[PDB]
Amino acid sequence: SELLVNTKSGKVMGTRVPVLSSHISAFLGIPFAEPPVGNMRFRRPEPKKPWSGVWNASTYPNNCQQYVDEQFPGFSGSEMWNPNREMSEDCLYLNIWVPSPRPKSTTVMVWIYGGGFYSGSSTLDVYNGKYLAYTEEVVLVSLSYRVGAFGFLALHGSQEAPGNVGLLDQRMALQWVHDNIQFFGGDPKTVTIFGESAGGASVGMHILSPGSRDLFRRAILQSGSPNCPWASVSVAEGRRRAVELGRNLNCNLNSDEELIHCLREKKPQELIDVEWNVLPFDSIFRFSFVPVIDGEFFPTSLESMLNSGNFKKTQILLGVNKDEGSFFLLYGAPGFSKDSESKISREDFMSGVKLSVPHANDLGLDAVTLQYTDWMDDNNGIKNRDGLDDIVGDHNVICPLMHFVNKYTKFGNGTYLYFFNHRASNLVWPEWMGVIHGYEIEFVFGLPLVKELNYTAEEEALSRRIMHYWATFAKTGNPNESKWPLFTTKEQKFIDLNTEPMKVHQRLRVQMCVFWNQFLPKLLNA
Amino acid sequence: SELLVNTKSGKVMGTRVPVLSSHISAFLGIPFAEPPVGNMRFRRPEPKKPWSGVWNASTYPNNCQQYVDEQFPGFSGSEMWNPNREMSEDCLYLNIWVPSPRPKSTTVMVWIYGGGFYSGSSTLDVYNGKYLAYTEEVVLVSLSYRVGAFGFLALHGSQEAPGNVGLLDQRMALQWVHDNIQFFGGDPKTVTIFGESAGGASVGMHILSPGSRDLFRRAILQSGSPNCPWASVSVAEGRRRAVELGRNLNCNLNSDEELIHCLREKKPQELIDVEWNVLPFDSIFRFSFVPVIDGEFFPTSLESMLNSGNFKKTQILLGVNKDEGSFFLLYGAPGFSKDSESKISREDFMSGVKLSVPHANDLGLDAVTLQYTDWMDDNNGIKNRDGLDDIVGDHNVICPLMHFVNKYTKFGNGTYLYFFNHRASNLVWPEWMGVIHGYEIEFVFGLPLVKELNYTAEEEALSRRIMHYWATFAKTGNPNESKWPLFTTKEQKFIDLNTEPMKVHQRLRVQMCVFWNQFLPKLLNA
Ligand SMILES: *O[C@](O)(c1cccc([N+](C)(C)C)c1)C(F)(F)F
Ligand SMILES: *O[C@](O)(c1cccc([N+](C)(C)C)c1)C(F)(F)F
Repeated sequence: SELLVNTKSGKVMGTRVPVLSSHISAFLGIPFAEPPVGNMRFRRPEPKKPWSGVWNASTYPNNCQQYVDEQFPGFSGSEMWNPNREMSEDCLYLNIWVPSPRPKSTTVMVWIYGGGFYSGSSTLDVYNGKYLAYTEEVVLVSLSYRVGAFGFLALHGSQEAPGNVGLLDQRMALQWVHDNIQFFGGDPKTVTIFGESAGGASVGMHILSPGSRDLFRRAILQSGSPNCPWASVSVAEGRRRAVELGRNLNCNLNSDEELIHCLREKKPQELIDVEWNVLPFDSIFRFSFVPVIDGEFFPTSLESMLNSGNFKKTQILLGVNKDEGSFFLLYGAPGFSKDSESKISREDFMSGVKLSVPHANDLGLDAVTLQYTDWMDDNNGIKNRDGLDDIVGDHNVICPLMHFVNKYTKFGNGTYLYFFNHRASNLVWPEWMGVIHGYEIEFVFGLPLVKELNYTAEEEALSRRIMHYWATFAKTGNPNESKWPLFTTKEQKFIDLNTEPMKVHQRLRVQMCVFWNQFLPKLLNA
Repeated sequence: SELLVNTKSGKVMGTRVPVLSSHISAFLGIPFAEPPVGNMRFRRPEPKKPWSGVWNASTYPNNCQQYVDEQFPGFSGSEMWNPNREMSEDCLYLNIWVPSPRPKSTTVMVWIYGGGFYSGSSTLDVYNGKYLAYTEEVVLVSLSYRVGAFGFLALHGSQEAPGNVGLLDQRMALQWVHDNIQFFGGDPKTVTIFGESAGGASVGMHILSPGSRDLFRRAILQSGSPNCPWASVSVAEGRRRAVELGRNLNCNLNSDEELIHCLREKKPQELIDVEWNVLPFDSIFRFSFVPVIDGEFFPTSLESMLNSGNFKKTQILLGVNKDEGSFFLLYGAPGFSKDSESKISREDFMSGVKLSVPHANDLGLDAVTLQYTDWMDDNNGIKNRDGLDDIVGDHNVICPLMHFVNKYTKFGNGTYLYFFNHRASNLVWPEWMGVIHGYEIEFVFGLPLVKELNYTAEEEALSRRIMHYWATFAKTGNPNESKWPLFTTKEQKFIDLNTEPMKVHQRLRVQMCVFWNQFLPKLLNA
């Protein structure tokens, strides 16, 4: 029956989920790696030992152990992103939504979620692959990975806790998809990995790491690149933040293995509790345990690789939302509040920019300000609120992406770039926040298709328009069946994505990105 | 008779010059210092020994020895500025245009001409004080000073050739005006010194030098400040450029006096010939023999003085033309030509900016470019032509002036700032050049009043409008009898000066001036 399936690891019993007027089959929580509990914590994942009997794949698996956002309790805007299941170290599971009837072999899309590498869940409402699967006849898969210390603690010298262990979980799920998606109807030759934020930056890491390239065909990255300032740390930094977390729990730091044993004994929440006390600076949009450039997962520095075309050459579809900074400012910058216009004083703006460029020396701070402040209006509540938003977005998402784009277009097999600039009519976040980072996701996964969600018809439209552009690109390497042009180092065309007729622009944030990508760094070495 | 006059130095016989329908009296070429010829070359000026008999003051005196501009022969645009008389070391003379009938005591305006301190003449057509004298019932005086090596050679240690000797000539003429203008009808208590370019920057130097403050009441500075990058050099620099000129003439450089004797023997043109070979860098808008900060004429560095309110506190009227760079680019920058649109390649633009910021290190050059280039149009002939114009103007006239303005408004007794942005209908220079530095002068001196000069009526209007604003300010300390507001460090209001209704703006080139006045210098010390 459509619901019962035989895979190399065993047979799994699925479920038939209703979607819109019809139905679809969902296989939820298929394990793909041995439960990283016990002395296997921090260790790399093992492959799932084959099972006896049918594996009931009808319900969502536990979420990984992580930091829950309590700032705005009851607030949907803040909670849609929170673990909707029992957090547990045994969280390495995978989910698949297959059309009905099940296909012969069709395009597969593996979704990798974001969360600053400190949070994330595959089981959450805005990640329901069903509308996309059903609407575009596609096999949607969502995987899970160890976030935080659990997935990214990095005591390089050791084998008991090397870094990127959580980036390896992504890989091992990609493997299983590769080895078994045929039994579900997917073409293992046409598997597209798409992700957002840390997900989209993870996506770009698999395009880079030699060991992952062969396991997928093409990539979609939304608001994130592996070259982002918050996505990677040196083996060194990873070492220190490792011991810092060590001090915080009163661990014998004298011996790497005694440090590892201590950490391996502490309950999970004890780790999550002080997770943030280890960052080395007062700063916003920066996280604790992130991937390291270890020479294994990454044979070399990312810029070297980017420079020398040392990466999988395929076609990529990458984008960036309009207001990338908001969320981050409203969370860690003094001045921004949910219930107000967050007009900013120049006393706050100055500390805002200190928090955004944590590496900046005085002159660095000085140059950032010269670029972002209106001298015809030194202190303007609004002007500084927005100017700060752009400082965060440009430096943390836009400029790094545009860099990866330009460096990659030279060796890749076709690139498509977009600019999502549309605030959902039903958005629950304050208007000043605008087109918030993370709010295109819902359009991509087709939420506007459900009436009971209160979106305008123009939005149902833009959802179908996007979902297609997406699916169509997965199957083909070109979003086109409008007429989305190709990004080219020469013209640098890109397009807006909103409910208005598709316009084609050029040079996204070129002015500001030469400052961030070329000037600032050159200045900072003096 | 109106024409015969008795002054402390002797009696002078004048002339009656016709002006418009009427007539006026002109006294041309009254000496005010002993002829700086002979071993007095480079020495400071002596006062004119009183004369026997009447001094016939009916014709223009010789012009000082200087560099004649031959680039555009026959071209009016280029020659209106050239010596119209016999150049001669015996050029220390003064001119006075008195109304008819001669007044009791009325406002005096002493005009100090510009020319990068390397050129200038009092006797030239656009400096005819007659229209202004006659129209506003004012006593107009024009003085002369030794330009170039003759007036500014600076071997500090020596008394035989200390610097600023040519700035002392200005002073001694100011003295004579002070001691004798009453016999001509002028109120020695109401004497306004106005100047343009090096003249206007000389004006600001007398506001600064303790020794000059008491000799004049108020100041008008047009396109120049003493704090301009080309207006002053260290005692040191003056020494080296002194010996460089020494090498160039094969002088015994071993002894300061042997160096001075050699120079004092060489004919004048021999000095003018190699005048330019001594500058220490490839650069535009920079001159050879300029005033030095010697501790005498200037008790201290200009910025110290500016900072500590160490300057004559009166009211000043200062301005800046729209296109301040043109002239300089079209003369020393590769790419600009008189007969073409001078669209600039980015290969020329880059050498343009190297020529403008001769002190800039790579990063300096890099920051200047980030600020002045349109990234949405990297190479655009026009864009770069204009962007280069602004680089020159801002860095060489606008920003230094705005700085002096802001620093002075804090201690001064009233400041009025303007922005001349009007291209004369009959302008002979190419249009790209726009509102050229030096082309307001003609409006101030009332040329548009003569029909045979082909100006529009709107221009006759703007000429009378300006001449009044000027005269009225001399007599009162306020240009107002429209409504030109006061410059204030807070509001920073200023107004446009053209044939359209007077508009009041704010913050002239604020954006760019914080880069030039604050950022660039801070960056450059790293
Ligand atoms: O992961 C991001 O895109 C990110 C950070 C924090 C929170 C979210 N979400 C709310 C879950 C979408 C996304 C980051 F860190 F790279 F910006
Ligand atoms: O003296 C200036 O204002 C100047 C320089 C060169 C030529 C002229 N004029 C053509 C005579 C008016 C003016 C300077 F050097 F300060 F910009």
